[PDB]
Amino acid sequence: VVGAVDILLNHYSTTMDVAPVILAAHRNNYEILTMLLKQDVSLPKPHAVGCECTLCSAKNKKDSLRHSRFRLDIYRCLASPALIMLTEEDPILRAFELSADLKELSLVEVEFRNDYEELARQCKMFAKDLLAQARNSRELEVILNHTSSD
Amino acid sequence: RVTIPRPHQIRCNCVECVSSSEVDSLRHSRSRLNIYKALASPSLIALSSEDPILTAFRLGWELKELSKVENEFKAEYEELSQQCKLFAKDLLDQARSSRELEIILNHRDDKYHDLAKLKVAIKYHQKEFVAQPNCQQLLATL
Amino acid sequence: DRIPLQIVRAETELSAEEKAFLSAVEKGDYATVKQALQEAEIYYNVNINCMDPLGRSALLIAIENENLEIMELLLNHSVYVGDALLYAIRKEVVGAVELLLSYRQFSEFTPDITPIMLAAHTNNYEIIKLLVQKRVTIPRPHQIRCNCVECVSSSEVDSLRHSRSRLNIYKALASPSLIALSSEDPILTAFRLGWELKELSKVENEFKAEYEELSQQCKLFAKDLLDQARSSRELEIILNHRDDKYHDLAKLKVAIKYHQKEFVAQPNCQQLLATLWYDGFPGWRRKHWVVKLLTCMTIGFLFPMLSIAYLISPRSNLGLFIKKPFIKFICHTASYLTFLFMLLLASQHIVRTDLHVQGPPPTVVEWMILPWVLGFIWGEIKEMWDGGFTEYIHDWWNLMDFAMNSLYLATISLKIVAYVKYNGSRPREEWEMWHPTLIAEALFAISNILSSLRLISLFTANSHLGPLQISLGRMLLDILKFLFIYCLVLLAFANGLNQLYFYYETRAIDEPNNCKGIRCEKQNNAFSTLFETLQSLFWSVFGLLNLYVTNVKARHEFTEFVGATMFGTYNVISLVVLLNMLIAMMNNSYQLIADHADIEWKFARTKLWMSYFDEGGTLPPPFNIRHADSLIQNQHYQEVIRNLVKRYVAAMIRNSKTNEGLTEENFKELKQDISSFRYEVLDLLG
Amino acid sequence: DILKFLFIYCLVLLAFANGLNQLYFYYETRAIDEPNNCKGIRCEKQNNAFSTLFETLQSLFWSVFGLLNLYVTNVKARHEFTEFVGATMFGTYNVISLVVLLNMLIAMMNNSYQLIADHADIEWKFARTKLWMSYFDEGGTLPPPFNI
Amino acid sequence: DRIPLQIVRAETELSAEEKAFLSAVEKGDYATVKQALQEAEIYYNVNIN
Amino acid sequence: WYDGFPGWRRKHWVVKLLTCMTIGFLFPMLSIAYLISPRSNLGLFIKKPF
Ligand SMILES: CC(C)CCC[C@@H](C)[C@H]1CC[C@H]2[C@@H]3CC=C4C[C@@H](OC(=O)CCC(=O)O)CC[C@]4(C)[C@H]3CC[C@]12C
Ligand SMILES: [Ca+2]
Repeated sequence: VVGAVDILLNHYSTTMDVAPVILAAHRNNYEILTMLLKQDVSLPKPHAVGCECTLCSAKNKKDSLRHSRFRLDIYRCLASPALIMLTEEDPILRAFELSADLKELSLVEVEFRNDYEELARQCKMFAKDLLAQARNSRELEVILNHTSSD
Repeated sequence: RVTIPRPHQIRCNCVECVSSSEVDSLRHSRSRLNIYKALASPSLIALSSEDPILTAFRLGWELKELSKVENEFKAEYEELSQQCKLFAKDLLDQARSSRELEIILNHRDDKYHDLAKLKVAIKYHQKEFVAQPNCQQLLATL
Repeated sequence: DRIPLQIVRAETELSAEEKAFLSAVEKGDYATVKQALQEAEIYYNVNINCMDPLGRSALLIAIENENLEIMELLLNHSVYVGDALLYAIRKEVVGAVELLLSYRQFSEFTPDITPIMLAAHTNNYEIIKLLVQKRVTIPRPHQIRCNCVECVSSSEVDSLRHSRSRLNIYKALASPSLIALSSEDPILTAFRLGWELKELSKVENEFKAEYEELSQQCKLFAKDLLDQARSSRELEIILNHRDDKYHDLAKLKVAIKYHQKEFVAQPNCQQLLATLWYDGFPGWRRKHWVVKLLTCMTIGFLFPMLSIAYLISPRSNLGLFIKKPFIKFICHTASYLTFLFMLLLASQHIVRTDLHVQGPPPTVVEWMILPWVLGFIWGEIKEMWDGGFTEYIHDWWNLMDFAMNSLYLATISLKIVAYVKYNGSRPREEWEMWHPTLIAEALFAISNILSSLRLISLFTANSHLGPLQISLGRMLLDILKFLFIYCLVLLAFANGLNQLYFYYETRAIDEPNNCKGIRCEKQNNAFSTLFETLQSLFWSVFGLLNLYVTNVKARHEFTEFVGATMFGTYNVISLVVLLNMLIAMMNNSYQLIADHADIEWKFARTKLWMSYFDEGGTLPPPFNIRHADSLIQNQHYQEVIRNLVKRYVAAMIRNSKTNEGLTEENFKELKQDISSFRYEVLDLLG
Repeated sequence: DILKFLFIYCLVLLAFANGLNQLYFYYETRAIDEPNNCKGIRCEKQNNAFSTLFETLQSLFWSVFGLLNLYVTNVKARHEFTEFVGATMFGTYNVISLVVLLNMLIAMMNNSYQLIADHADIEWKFARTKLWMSYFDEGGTLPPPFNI
Repeated sequence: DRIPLQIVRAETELSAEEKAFLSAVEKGDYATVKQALQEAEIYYNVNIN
Repeated sequence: WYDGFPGWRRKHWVVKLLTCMTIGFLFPMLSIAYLISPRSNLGLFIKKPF
């Protein structure tokens, strides 16, 4: 609604402190995300499938399904073009790296492969689109000859 | 108060009522399909059936059998059957916790903890249900 | 440099005043339009009949926006209304009927389009009815090939115009709605028109797709009307109606004549037919598969009994039993199978006679087969007589039947020419190449193949085998086309190879084991003669021709290499290229046919079933020796048709409303409605 | 589907088998007469290929693979007409079987594989579950030690 | 020549008043519909149905 | 293309076949007439494209 989101702020459920952002990102709404991210937010980091401490073992014991859905939701958020644009210094590199991760996860989480793969393709497309916006060749050079390493 | 006539069992000649087919079989056939087309509505099964999943499983099978017996109108019965099958998968997909998934897949109409419903699904060749990602995940753990 | 851009084909521009008038008509501002209309009558400053760049005048803008009010305003004043009726009909805006009511040059419509034609082309039952209510007529399309018409013969004036005019007329006559509103028997009209349109498609190579589409439109219309039947009483009245005995599924027969496959394969039609086919076998469908199997077997085994019964006491219950269609099928198929079994027995020493006696007497098995053969032929006779040469010729299989029967006839004759003229006995080896007996044996063998292959016909009956047979039949046509191309390739290389090697032909005596040809242990003289070259190239396709056959004794290396090259290129062109291409062609076809396989199958089965529904049937070997009524029938038919049309028309309208997206024009209308309302309110409140 | 196609092929085989046997059975020869006392399509020099229906059926089957030589279509007495009809029948069989039917099978199988591919995973997983379930049970020990 | 076109299976036709009544319903003019009904109750000139 | 054979489209396939055959057979005749006297009716016939 945007207007409504504004009003509410003015005054499933995989979480609640960050669920607004997680949903917005899924809603891929730049405006709403801009509003929400105004207040500092910190999505939890999806621990890798490898962990075995209660960190994950306990959860994977209480509710494996929820845990899995939770992680997918975090990634579905992190892989939102809007969020990458707003929060990442180098949007392209993030898309490259995240696409790689979302693929690995497809292999690991065989159950939700299609989901994790769609997200990967989404990231790949985003980067292509951002390149498509180049207009002169000076820009192309800056982009294709830049490194994130000192 | 509303009621949908119960369609006679497949091949129920004993009932002379089925012997009405002699008169206006066309009507007989259409009327039957209409009844099944209704009993196979996801929403009706949801509102009326006590166990929506099991009802769908069973109805989807009967409809398949009818598809064979009623050579004509086969496609219709087959479509209605798929509607039922997908409905069951869709309800399963709406599960959010493992506790739920286990309660559903291990329920015995009437031991428990024997994945009774999953077994019924395999019996009724409910492939989509048995292949649902979350269901496959549980099985793997086992 | 910089290419300048100017308007090369200019046209008068609209005065600002005129431009405003048209703008108002588009926004729905009745007041301004009204004012301008009144002012113009005084100061003559705006050409009420002005036209936008796209050629749209005020009335046309109003019509498109469907503002009937502004339309009347314009019409009240003297606005040119040329072709306006046509634009309204196209937009399908009933209400613009005011155009019809009111009474007193760029057109998007060709000059031949009359109001009724366009209405038909749009298929709006309501608009068409309105027009039909007033005296309207559509020109009659001269029959195909009507050069005698002279007028049509006078197509030289404008072939394009003539062709278009014709398509337009047919595109109108082929409207489901007009057929429904104006035809006494809508179903037959669609059947006949569908046929004509198909034929026209062939004659008019160009415009073929259009004519074909129209034909399908007609074929669907008929199927759809049938689908609206709600009781078996109706289906009967419809399927048994005779245009003018009845109760003969007369209309179903006409449908087959006109190849209305969809109509025939309609579920209910099939259901009625099944009842008739499986008479005397209540619930043959629900019976267990094995149960049915046994019952079928039993019936078949008693075929001689049943046949005889009917031959003797037709009235007897047994005599009556054979008359049932499914039974005839069982009995008639059993008879054949036994005939084929007898054939097998003919070649198994059963009554094998000396292989050294020329002109042998007919063996016992042979005697037994005779009756069947004569019968088959007699049956075909009845087929041709009843159906007519054209009809009999139509069925491809009957051709097969013809060949098989002729071969058998020839075998019999040769047996006679041998029984007589060859009473002696000689070692088979001594027998000449054309000894009547040898030729007869060959012909019988050839027929034995055709007879057995005929069994494929029975596949149509099965729900599993039938569908496949149809698909195969379609793909076979493609193979035929390919064969033509291959034959040219084969001949091309055949000529070349014969042209290269005919110089090195050798005598059989010179050859080893006095064998000359490709069918010897040591293949030789493969390309020496054209006939052998053709054979050799054929067998090479299957890898049965060795490579050493491309060498010459004298060992002329150059010639040999050229010869091998030709053979090699032939192999590549045929096997690697042409063949793999046939596969591609067959594949494409398959997918295509696959979708309409059922309707192609059921149509066939119906024809088969309909064949037995006849009065006279008997297995091949055991052949041995008031106007008031019509009026009533027509009344009932018309009543049913009235109901079926009403149901159909309604259904179509529903489908359109629920399965048609909102187009841009709709947006524009909605916008105008809001705008017009706004202006009105603002004026009243202002 | 392949099975259905096979039925048609069989019918064709039977037909040509009956025909061929019908023409060459007049010219059957003894094994002793045959070189190396070998009679059949499986001898160094194929012989009496169409002499008997059983042999004719075998010969036609192997022809599908090109393992049947063409010299088998000639009779020793050398009756030209018969041999030609025989070769022509054999040839027509080859065309109908290899060029036509065989190729058609390819088309049919391509059509189905396409469809099956649409629902491959669900099918596989349903199957896999059934397998996994079988072991999920408790009555299970390997076959060698299965019996006490 | 020309093929005359007529309505073969004819059906009763709506009077002008009746046509207007139904037309109002398609435009949603409650007032006119209401009036037509009331008048029909009095002058019995339109078959509401 | 079909000038000289108006209605060729309407012509029965057999009829067509017949016409084509005759012309082809007489090809030498038509070929010569043209050479001798293009103006000759026969000379005119070969000029038609079909
Ligand atoms: C495969 C080899 C052994 C050749 C076998 C030759 C015959 C014994 C087969 C070949 C085709 C068969 C026929 C194929 C078609 C049918 C239709 C079938 O009917 C149905 O499938 C549906 C029920 C109905 O006919 O109404 C009855 C058996 C029959 C005659 C089959 C009888 C057995 C036939 C003659
Ligand atoms: Ca016949």
